[PDB]
Amino acid sequence: PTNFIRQIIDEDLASGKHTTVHTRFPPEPNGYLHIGHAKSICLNFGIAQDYKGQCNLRFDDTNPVKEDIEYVESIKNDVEWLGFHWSGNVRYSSDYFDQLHAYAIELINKGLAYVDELTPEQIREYRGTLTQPGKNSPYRDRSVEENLALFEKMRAGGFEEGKACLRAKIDMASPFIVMRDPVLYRIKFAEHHQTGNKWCIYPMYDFTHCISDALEGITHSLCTLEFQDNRRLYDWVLDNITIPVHPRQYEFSRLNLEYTVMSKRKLNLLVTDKHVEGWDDPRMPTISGLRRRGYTAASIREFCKRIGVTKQDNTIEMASLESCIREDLNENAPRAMAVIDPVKLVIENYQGEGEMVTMPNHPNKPEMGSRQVPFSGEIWIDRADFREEANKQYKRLVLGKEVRLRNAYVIKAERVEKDAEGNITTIFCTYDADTLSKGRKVKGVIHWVSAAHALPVEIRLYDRLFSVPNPGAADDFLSVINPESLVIKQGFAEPSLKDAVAGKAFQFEREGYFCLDSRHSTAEKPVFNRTVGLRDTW
RNA sequence: GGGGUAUCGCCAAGCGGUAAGGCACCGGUUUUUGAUACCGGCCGCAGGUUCGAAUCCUGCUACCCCAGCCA
Ligand SMILES: Nc1ncnc2c1ncn2[C@@H]1O[C@H](COP(=O)(O)OP(=O)(O)OP(=O)(O)O)[C@@H](O)[C@H]1O
Repeated sequence: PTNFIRQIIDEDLASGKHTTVHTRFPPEPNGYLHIGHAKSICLNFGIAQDYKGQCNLRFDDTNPVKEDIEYVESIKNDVEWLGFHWSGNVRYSSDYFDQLHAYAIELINKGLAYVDELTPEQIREYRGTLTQPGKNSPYRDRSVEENLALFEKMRAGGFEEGKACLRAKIDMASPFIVMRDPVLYRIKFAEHHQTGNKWCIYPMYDFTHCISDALEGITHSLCTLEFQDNRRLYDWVLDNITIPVHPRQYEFSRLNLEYTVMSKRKLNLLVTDKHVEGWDDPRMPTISGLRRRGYTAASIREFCKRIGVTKQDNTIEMASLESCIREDLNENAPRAMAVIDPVKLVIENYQGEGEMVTMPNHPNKPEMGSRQVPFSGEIWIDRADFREEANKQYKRLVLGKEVRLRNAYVIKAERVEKDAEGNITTIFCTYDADTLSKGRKVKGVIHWVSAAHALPVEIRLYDRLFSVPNPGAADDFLSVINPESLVIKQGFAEPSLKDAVAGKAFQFEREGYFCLDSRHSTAEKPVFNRTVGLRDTW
């Protein structure tokens, strides 16, 4: 695993610039973590463990209004669930409010900061545009003493929101818009989830992030491409205050996934408007959502490893992600029998109430042991596996042909029965009671579940949440939601599944990987989520 | 205006000496899962320097980001 960032780290180590690597994952606690965050997590924690260094978990809680304790809680859960551990205690940018406040005072004393009274609208008007330079505020020249007195007033709550703010004194004609006197502090009479109501002024991201990294001893600050401009302000702040270290920022491209949105705002909308059961709905690209869906922490790490880390914009295909969960589950998920679209089949040549047949826990792995399953003259099978008239390509059950029942006998169709609508209600067939080994020639195998002690199971089949590749680029991404993202079915599963535990995925043979969903499961009717289907192609 | 980016459908090695790999797709073998496994198939443009260019240069073109008291 190598990328431009690890090459930068190797160089620093060799040149002697650094003797140890210290990174951090700094999520703002304003929503749940998604697969995009996981990319950043593998990168940052990944780098630390490979270089025997440290990686911090720092909640960048600089905007109380959009934040909640709920999110800091779930975020820690998901980072841990992914298998990563942070260095020392969980950190919070808010742990540094007193420090940041002191640094703002240092800038003011050096005349590199001033309190501006331009309204929130006028500041945008004075900023200029992408092509036109901005102009200096009429307050820009206040004296140190006055800026000092005015900033203390901001802090003491003497100014209503937006009636004043602290700005850095840089260059209003800079081609970098972020350098046109960026706001350093803004007033918000809002309760903070960590500091309560001690503060009514809060530091902005650009002021907060570089100082927090610095204070924490960060060596390589890793973020996404949209902050490349910000790096100039990141360096300006550290170059102009009294601080011993100067971490360097390196930006890589964000992960984008086809058929889904990765914007926290848009995921929040889906949850707020109830278009998904919640942040962890199985169709969400959130970590908790992939977890419920049946994804393993190891398959997510594998994915992050495969997509690489560069500076090129990208949108990875779902197939790539699904490939990672299949490979994992294919190797470790024990097999089981279930029928999603059940049709009653009756073996007339079968006498008795039933018997017990042996079924391996993994056809390619005997070390996973075997189990006992009931077989009777009345077993459920899937509609799709039976057809009166079928070509040569079809290998399943045909009106007058015979197939091999999984881990059982070789039956043979003989007749059917249609109801009023004309839909088959029951398939009659006979079987060879001497089948359990390879004369003749059979071609085709199908799964089944005896109606004897069948377990009435609800199966949830999920699909892409959105019907277009780049829903985020649509005028209204909500209007492009896939109405079939979730299709609920009522099937039957072998009785052993009665002991399935949420968080353990089985491979329902010839149908895909599934796992119990504790949210909808009950003692009566269990609910299984289909993680992903098997590769299907004749 | 400034910051970035361009290598086979989607990702991505490469850092001037015959262009890795993964995903996808498509063939073939094995298979009592149409699965798995194992084979096989598959340098943005124009010039320039150079014995030699994906790599260095110049000039294009396309795309992404920046005009929050968000991050
Ligand atoms: N899609 C992504 N792919 C890789 N890293 C991401 C992605 N989205 C956010 N990150 C990074 O994860 C860390 C925490 O991000 P943060 O908590 O601020 O979410 P965010 O900025 O709101 O991103 P989003 O807009 O996707 O919600 C930052 O380094 C951020 O750049």
